[PDB]
Amino acid sequence: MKVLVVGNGGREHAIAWKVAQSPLVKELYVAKGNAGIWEIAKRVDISPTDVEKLAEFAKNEGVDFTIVGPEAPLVEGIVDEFEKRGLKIFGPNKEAAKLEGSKAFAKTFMKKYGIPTARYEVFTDFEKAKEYVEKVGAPIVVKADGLAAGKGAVVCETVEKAIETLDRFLNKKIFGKSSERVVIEEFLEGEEASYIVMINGDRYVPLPTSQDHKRLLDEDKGPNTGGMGAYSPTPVINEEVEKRIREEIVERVIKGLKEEGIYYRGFLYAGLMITKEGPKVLEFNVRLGDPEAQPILMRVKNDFLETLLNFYEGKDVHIKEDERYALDVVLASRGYPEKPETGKIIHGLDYLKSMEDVVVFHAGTKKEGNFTVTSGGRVLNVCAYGKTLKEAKERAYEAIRYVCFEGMHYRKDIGDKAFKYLS
Ligand SMILES: Nc1ncnc2c1ncn2[C@@H]1O[C@H](COP(=O)(O)OP(=O)(O)OP(=O)(O)O)[C@@H](O)[C@H]1O
Repeated sequence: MKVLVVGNGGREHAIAWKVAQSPLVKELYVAKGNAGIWEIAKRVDISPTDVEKLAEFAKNEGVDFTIVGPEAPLVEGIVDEFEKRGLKIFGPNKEAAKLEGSKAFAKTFMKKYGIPTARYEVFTDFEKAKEYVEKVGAPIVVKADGLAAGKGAVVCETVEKAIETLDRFLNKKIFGKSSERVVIEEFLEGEEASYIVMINGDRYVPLPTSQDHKRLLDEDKGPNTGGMGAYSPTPVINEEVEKRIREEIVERVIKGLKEEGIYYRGFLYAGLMITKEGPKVLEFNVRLGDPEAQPILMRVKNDFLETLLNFYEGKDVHIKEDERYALDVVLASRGYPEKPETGKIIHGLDYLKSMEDVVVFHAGTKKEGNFTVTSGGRVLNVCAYGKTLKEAKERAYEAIRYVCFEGMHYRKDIGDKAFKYLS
């Protein structure tokens, strides 16, 4: 069968990599993808957000199954475009994608269905929002309503930073309609963690747990980014935390969707903050997280293509998790998360291909002749398996010693928050 993966980053390389292990796929396509994915998939020169054009391609090319990686295409209704042409695609339709597409929608939904989350208030008026934050004081979190390419959610340590943020969002409208409405919520403290499940109507199946590191620099400093590294599983989500997540979050989302009459099929990644009060939703992501997908998929033993195909049509499935830990360190471009420098030659990729228990997922890489060059903010995902987390971390960092590109930056503390939970 023909399978199409939509997206150009590390999450998509992980997806394609897993799909390519299945005896079912005969032709694998990626739109657009990157240098790393092109070693195992045919390049489709269509941007992931050109949803109508992608649907037309899949139809004409006869794609049997499509898996969507990033949020933009989903929020834009790529699934609806595919359904319109009678195509099978894994991901939520435009209405269901609102759980990620609109913070206001998500927060209102969670309040209505009793889902644990940060207390909040919604605003469309700068003066009103300003007066509000001055009254509540800091720390506080200010978020744009719609997608803002990783710049919509800002933690403000001071009231001044909050008003400055509101100014850019509401007065300047830096993100257009996306920033014309904002959500201001309480700053939550605790340990961050990621819980991802696959949902199809009333049924859901959990995927490996994980913990990401959002800040650019070691000891959680510097600006927020799309994610600088993640590992699986994370002890932050023990047996009982997982029980609370499934019952107070996942199952309540399912109940809410049912009451709203909204059909949901696809991945649901809940960005969490595990507080002393219990797990709370920072935000919903209607797709796999990046880089969370990398270590997660590294630990899914079974044929993931078969699993997705069966789950897609309502068949029961059972995820078999690798007993080994999986850790991923992101190598980013100088400038990231602000304008990244690009066009730098990446050396050492061949060395890593021969390293055992090492896996590299490309993110933002392209070709320049026979050379592989940087083309985006996040460039490489240097991953490694390990019987223990310590082993996984050390192997990943050992691998980093052999890869290189000008201006490369990466955190050295990926996974450090987990050790206080282990022995
Ligand atoms: N209520 C909160 N309390 C504490 N930290 C928060 C809160 N909300 C968000 N954060 C921090 O911001 C991060 C989210 O960054 P993220 O970019 O994923 O926001 P987003 O919802 O995806 O919208 P955008 O991508 O445009 O910024 C969280 O992982 C967390 O570290």
